[PDB]
Amino acid sequence: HHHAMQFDVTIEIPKGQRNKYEVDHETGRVRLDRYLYTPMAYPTDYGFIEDTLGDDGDPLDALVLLPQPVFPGVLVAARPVGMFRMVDEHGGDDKVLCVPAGDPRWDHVQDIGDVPAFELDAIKHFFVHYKDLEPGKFVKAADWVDRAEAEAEVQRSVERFKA
Amino acid sequence: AMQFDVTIEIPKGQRNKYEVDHETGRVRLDRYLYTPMAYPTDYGFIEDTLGDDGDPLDALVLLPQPVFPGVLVAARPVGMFRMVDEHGGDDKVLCVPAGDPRWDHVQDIGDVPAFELDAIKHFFVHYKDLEPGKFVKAADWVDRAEAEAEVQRSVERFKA
Amino acid sequence: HHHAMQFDVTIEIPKGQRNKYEVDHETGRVRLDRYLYTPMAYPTDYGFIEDTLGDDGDPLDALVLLPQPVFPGVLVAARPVGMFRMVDEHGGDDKVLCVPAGDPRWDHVQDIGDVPAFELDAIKHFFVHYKDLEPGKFVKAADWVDRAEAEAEVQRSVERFKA
Amino acid sequence: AMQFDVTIEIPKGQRNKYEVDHETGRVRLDRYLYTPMAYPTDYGFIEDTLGDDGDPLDALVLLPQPVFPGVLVAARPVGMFRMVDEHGGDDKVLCVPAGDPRWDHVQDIGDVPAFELDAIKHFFVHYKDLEPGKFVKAADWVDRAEAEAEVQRSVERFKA
Amino acid sequence: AMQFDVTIEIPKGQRNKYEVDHETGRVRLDRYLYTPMAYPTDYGFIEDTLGDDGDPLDALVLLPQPVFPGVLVAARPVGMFRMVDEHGGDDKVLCVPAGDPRWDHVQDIGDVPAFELDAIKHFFVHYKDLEPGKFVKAADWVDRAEAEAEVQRSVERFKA
Amino acid sequence: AMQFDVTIEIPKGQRNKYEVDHETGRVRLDRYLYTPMAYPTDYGFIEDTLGDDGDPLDALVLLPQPVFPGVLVAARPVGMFRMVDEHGGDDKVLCVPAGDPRWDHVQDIGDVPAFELDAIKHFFVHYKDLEPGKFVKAADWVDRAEAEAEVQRSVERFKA
Ligand SMILES: [Mg+2]
Ligand SMILES: [Mg+2]
Ligand SMILES: [Mg+2]
Ligand SMILES: [Mg+2]
Ligand SMILES: [Mg+2]
Ligand SMILES: [Mg+2]
Ligand SMILES: [Mg+2]
Ligand SMILES: [Mg+2]
Ligand SMILES: [Mg+2]
Ligand SMILES: [Mg+2]
Ligand SMILES: [Mg+2]
Ligand SMILES: [Mg+2]
Repeated sequence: HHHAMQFDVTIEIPKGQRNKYEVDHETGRVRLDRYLYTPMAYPTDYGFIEDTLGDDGDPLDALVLLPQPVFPGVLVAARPVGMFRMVDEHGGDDKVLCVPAGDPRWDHVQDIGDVPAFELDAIKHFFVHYKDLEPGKFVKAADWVDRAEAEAEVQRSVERFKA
Repeated sequence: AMQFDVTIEIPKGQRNKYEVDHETGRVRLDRYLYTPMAYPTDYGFIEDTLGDDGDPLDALVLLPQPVFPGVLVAARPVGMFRMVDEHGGDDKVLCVPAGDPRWDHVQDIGDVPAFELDAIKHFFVHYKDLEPGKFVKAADWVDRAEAEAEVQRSVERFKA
Repeated sequence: HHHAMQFDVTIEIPKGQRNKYEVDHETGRVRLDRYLYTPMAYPTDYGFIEDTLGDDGDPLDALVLLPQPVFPGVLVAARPVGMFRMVDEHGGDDKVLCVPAGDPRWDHVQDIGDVPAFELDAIKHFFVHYKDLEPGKFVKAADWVDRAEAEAEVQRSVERFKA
Repeated sequence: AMQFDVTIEIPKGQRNKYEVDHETGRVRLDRYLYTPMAYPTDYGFIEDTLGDDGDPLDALVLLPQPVFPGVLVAARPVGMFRMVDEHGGDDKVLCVPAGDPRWDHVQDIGDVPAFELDAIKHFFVHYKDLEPGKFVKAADWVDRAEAEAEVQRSVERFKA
Repeated sequence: AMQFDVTIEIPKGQRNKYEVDHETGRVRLDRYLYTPMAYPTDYGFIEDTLGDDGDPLDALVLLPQPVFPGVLVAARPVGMFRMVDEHGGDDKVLCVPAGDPRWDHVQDIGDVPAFELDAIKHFFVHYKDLEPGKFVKAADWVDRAEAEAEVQRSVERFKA
Repeated sequence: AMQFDVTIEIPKGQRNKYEVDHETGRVRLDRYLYTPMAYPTDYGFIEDTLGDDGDPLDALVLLPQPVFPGVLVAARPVGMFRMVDEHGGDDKVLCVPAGDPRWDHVQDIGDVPAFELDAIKHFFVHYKDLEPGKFVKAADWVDRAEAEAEVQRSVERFKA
């Protein structure tokens, strides 16, 4: 209702990285999965929401808008403003778009319409194309949905994690 | 062995698209790329050339570490990326540092790993995807002989 | 009227610098004036507007909001959204706040109210405090004015440059 | 010569205020500083201490090159920054690398240049200026003996 | 083919010598190097090994871009740097990323350019020149088979 | 007191060896160093001088933070590094920022720590170890007076 959703995001990959890092969900170790095969770099800080389980068996992915990147493993208390939905070779994948919680410099961003269109297009473009040069990888759908849909998915993923 | 000076405008890894104004010598930020992409190699142009697109001939230089915008690198050609976009031809000569024995094993286009050539091609095909009216009609790699003939023609057009 | 003001800014100091660089207006050489005496860093990319002369004998100062810093000497075509007015030991100083011209990712910033308040406060704080530990330096006034005042000052400075 | 391990949370030059959660060991971004300031030295806390503010005792470490967040540095105290803010005391122990002969000339607070001590003081006085209700009542530098006694007291409080 | 996890302690280009404390898993600053030198490759150790020096077996990993201290990289051996210094034997296994086809052309020590191997050797021969009581008696490159033998020795010593 | 403008060519920490072409003022990449070493100070030359080697007189500048290639720094001499190599004499003037009270404690060569002077020497003695036909016969530090004498010699040769 009036009480806004928040959660902790663990950042795995800082904005501007071509190294695709992963944080192990059991040990907390950071691993280099791979150097990307395309001349692309992560459009925002990238990671996952703590204590969630998405429909793909992993913690629910998160994209965080920041004034300055963090590094792999760093926690950021964040709030959702939208969600990126896609289908690739492994099926559906959802990524929640967030901003820092309790920071007045982000109060103007409350929903997906508050983010410049070209910035959302840029984020989409990354995920549509970053595996273009990897064999057997493809994208069949990609689109943006609003904060309300994002929050519904976060709540579902909290429930799956508890179960 | 052909050799020429390349002015690097954009270091490898940059999303800021720097451009030298050829009238004045100043470095300008043309744009922050609209796509989440970064230049796959150090990028610039060959000094004292005039290409078919009316500008100096573009050049890509393979390096172990990027330089700064505006830096000259003595280079030699090993191939060329030939593309056609909405405006016509837009050739980019692929080079390595001249006089450096660490690059002697790279003499022609077949000596550059396919993974690297494919990533360079991917960059130029897609980097303007989000700009209206921009698209790429053709994009192919050609050999050193092809590169050298084009450099020679562009040198002559600069002198004329 | 309907045709928006633009100009070229030469950036002297990238955002986040404690090295205070200057671009020579005759030679175009970059000089290190000094390392700042305070633990502060330039809040935005900082420089001056080409072909202007402010009331202090220098080209009119400019602050440029960017997604990523440039380096000293780089030109950026920009448009004004406001102006910072201050008085220090050398008298009045004015600094025009700008965003990149023709970039739709900045269309939402048209005037000084479109910049988050805390971000304007942060910029002010820099100029109020960065010379705190330098002998004989002080600030007696600092405030923000709108795009219309900024444009009037830019126009005056263009006129002074021509004269 | 007193020696202890400092966990660096924030490298010199950072506007991101990282903080170790002492319950879990994780690194958290507490905030991006609201002022245009940057940590004047590598900054963190002394392991196995419990200060008067209920938290581990804060430490500043002078280094020739910053480390990464979470890195341990064996350090020895040369002085202490004593402040009083709206909540009470908030001491910060000033240290140099232990066992490193390049720092042997720094033994007490008088051996650190005034310019550096003044910049550190300026940071802690002003960095929360734009946060409502935050202000600094007192801020002074004290010597190694003062630092050592406070470290010792904080070690004992951690054991109790 | 043999592969293992390498924990990188020191990214390429560093003059800070970081080390993992193998009891805790914490990263520590051992020291800032005394020479104007920087690690020529990402540097670390192979997880779940015990070298004859009593530490986990050292590893050098060739990469297109460096990682952060503490990062795991799945790697495979292509050779080994054998050194004898003041404290006796020292082996460092040279590796490339495992399961990455961009490195398939590197199968043994002869596939790494001599200029890179010479630079790596030069680092380890000279980086402790300005530290007292340090010297190197021998420094030599051996092939993949010898590297794999030492990894297996070190796996067995870890289990014992 | 003597002071002059130094143009910095190479920031501290660089393995790219940049040089200004003194006819044009352009920055050029001479080469990527063949050794795993990095410039220990910001490095350049004194404007409007002519050394006995026929180039502008080299300068090393101590700074709290490095600059960019091409940046001017007003500096004053505190000593000089004298070297004899394959091409004969080579002098490099050691400097600090002029008019900056944070450097007033450095008036002569004895005011710079031996660890820093030794590291600087080590760089110039070893950075060309893996380039053929290079060697150093002598490398020695001299005081401010000798440095100032050489600056004056080089000012006179520029005018002549
Ligand atoms: Mg998936
Ligand atoms: Mg997922
Ligand atoms: Mg072209
Ligand atoms: Mg003024
Ligand atoms: Mg002014
Ligand atoms: Mg405290
Ligand atoms: Mg070992
Ligand atoms: Mg050993
Ligand atoms: Mg030795
Ligand atoms: Mg010379
Ligand atoms: Mg010479
Ligand atoms: Mg030699």
